[PDB]
Amino acid sequence: KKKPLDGEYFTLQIRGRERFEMFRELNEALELKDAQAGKEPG
Amino acid sequence: KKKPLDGEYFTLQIRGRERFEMFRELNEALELKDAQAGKEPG
Amino acid sequence: KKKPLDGEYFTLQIRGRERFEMFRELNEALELKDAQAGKEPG
Amino acid sequence: KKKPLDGEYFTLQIRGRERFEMFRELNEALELKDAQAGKEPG
Repeated sequence: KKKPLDGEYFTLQIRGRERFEMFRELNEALELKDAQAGKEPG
Repeated sequence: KKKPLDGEYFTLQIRGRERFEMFRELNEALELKDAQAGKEPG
Repeated sequence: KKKPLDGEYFTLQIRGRERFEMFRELNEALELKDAQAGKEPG
Repeated sequence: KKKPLDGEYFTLQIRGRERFEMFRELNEALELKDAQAGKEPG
């Protein structure tokens, strides 16, 4: 949990509530793979 | 240009710069179709 | 409508019906912008 | 690995090679979360 200084952070306005939940999902999806991507080679 | 009170607006933090540009594109893409979607039936 | 030889075409299997409709939308969204992107400068 | 009869499968044509790799990524991303989604509650 050290250094939240990973990639520069940004913000984006998303109109619509249903659309928001959709983007949030794809966002967490990529973040999920990125978590297993930094997984040292077994 | 009257009433910016369309769908409720929201905000989302997106880590990574390359990823940001990507999401912005899909966002403008949907907004683009939405613009021609509200096009009265010729 | 000449030369369908634009970018090489590909195919992707998408599990789930609700998910399919979602991807199709983003696909048409980009294709929509691409149509106005090749719009000569007024 | 029993019953590949999960959600009905579909197919989508994606023009452009760079765009294809992009969609494939989001596809695997959702499939990745779906894998941990069916994870029994610890």
